[PDB]
Amino acid sequence: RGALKSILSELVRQDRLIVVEKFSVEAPKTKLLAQKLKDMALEDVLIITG
Amino acid sequence: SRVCQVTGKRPVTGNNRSHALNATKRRFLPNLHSHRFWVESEKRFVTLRVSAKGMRVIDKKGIDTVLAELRARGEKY
Amino acid sequence: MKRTFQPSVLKRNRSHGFRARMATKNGRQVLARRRAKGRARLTVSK
Amino acid sequence: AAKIRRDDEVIVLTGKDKGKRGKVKNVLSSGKVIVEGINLVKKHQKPVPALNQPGGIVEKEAAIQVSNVAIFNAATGKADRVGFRFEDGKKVRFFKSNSETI
Amino acid sequence: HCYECSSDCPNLQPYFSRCFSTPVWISQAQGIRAG
RNA sequence: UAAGGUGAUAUGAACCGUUAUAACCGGCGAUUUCCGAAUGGGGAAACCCAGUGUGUUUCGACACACUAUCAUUAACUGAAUCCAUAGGUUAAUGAGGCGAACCGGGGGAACUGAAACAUCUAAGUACCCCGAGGAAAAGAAAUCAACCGAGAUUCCCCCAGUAGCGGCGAGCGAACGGGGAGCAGCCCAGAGCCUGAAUCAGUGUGUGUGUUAGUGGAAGCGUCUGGAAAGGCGCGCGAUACAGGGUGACAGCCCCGUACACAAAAAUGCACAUGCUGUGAGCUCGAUGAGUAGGGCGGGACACGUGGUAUCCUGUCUGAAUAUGGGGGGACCAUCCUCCAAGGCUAAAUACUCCUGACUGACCGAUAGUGAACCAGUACCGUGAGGGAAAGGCGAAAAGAACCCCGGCGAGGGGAGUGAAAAAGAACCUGAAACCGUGUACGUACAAGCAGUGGGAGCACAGUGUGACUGCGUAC
Repeated sequence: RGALKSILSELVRQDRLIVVEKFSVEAPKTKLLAQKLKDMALEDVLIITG
Repeated sequence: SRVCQVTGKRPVTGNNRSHALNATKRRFLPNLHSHRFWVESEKRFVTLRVSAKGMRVIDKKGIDTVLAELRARGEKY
Repeated sequence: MKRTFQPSVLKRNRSHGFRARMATKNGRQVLARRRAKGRARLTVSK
Repeated sequence: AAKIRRDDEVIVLTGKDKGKRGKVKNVLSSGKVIVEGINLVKKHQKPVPALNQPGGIVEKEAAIQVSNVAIFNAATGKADRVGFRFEDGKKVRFFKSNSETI
Repeated sequence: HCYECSSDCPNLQPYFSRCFSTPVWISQAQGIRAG
């Protein structure tokens, strides 16, 4: 837990943590999500949802 | 083989232990004798290699009762 | 001079033959060990 | 379910005949396909005393890979892929990109 | 034309390595007097 | 399910099929020589010889069937012997054999350790045998605990390398208690009322679900290099599919697939629904497993080597009490706690993998990884048990070299040709080193020794090579 608290602290330092309020996609289609991050300007990303 | 026909006493094995406790293998053979028992039901004599413990089972339980426990077991007499 | 191997098929088949091996318990264990190995020829027979 | 069959005018997509069109002669077993007048080789055929004793440098056609050919559409003018639909209870080869039956 | 036969070794030594090495039976050197 | 096939080395030859039985794949069925448990007797496995039925017969015979032993049971007829047994025959059943490990039981080492060695250890191991199952065994308290309680067995983590045992040496090594996995209890020793009363089995339709063939799958083109594009540069599209593989180099979009959505004549696994059959409930009462427990002797098992030593097993000799009675609580006794031996069954958690399916790997990459990447338990070796190899790679595709020469109608070679490549030519990717040559430069035929090293001319090249003469110098 000290490691994960130290990685998440560093992800806001090198601005690689972006918090969204909702990330969802209507149809279960890869084409829409492929669009999902172009406007978000993402190519190599990890989505973490609750 | 040295088996009682009533009690089923095999030879068992164990040790000889000397006064210097040297273990060496031996066998405790049962006290077997062939003895002819008179049955008044069958009007005959019937011989059985029986142990001396088995001779005490026979007169305590009966010779008809012992043989009934052999035909229902699978021994031949 | 006279060497140790003097062949006779009759003395061969009575010593190491299939029926000689199948006669005893310890020869059927020989034939079990030679099927378990995968041997081409099981005995001396053919 | 083969996508490339006995008499189909096909086009070659790969390998020294890229662009050339011919007809399949026989589909072999191992994914190799003889196409008419396409994959020509030069066989130094040795004359044996019988059995075509003409022993020249025979020019036959070699087998090409079945994935290196595609069926020529000719109603679009291009190479085209194959699909399988069921029309009238029969499995039907049909072209891609216009969906029409072969 | 069925060529390039091998070097079939003797059927005595099962370790072809020493097949051409020593006979591996008796080593008789007899003159040793040390006292 | 199909437009191609007739397995492989392996070309043919003669054919079969083309959308409806050519082949292929599956389910079921038929056939299934001979040997081998081998079973009709024998035998040197793969052979020899029958017996008795039953046919059919050209009269020479020919087929098919039966004929093992054992166990259990039944039928008949049957000695000494009168009854009667033993025996004998004929049936029906069932068994045997093989199998990698796991499992239970019966037997049971030694090397080794102890720094020698005998008690002890190794170790109840290796092995041998017997038997079984998909698991087995154990299992429903004669159990523990400690005055509170727990509540069948099995397995795992602690307890704890503790308590102990021990030539108190080497070493051996628990329980109680606690956390978990999984958790079912039931029968007979017995007669009644009730009276298929749930059960637990087998068999059969029925449903749900797998397994055994399968089906559909989604999208890319120009261009430069190149022998060939899957690469580069350009510009698109699929994605619940960018797992993987193949294709002339590295492919999401060429192929096979994959994600996904589907499918079963027939035969089977599993559940369920069960109908029909077998066991057999519930209630009243009684009953409560004797040559046993215990003991003497000798052994063995318990961590526990007889020690003060419980407990268990039993070879031998004895021998109770029968619930108001009996066992245990680590010698023994008294209390008072707890249980009811001498009958039996019992799922899961557990162990294993000969074998099948996928799937994975900071696993191997041909002296490695299986002994075996390859016609490998083979060649070979041994009388035998047994031992036991070495041996992968042309190319993208045989296009595997027509033809011409030398030669012995050779072998090998030189062309010509194929091909990107033949210095890829089959003794074939790459082709190292040892080792063996040829050509060239220099040195060398009066010079003694670890052969180098320091100095060093001359010469030959375009700094390199060689190294005369010379100092020092006895490898690892």
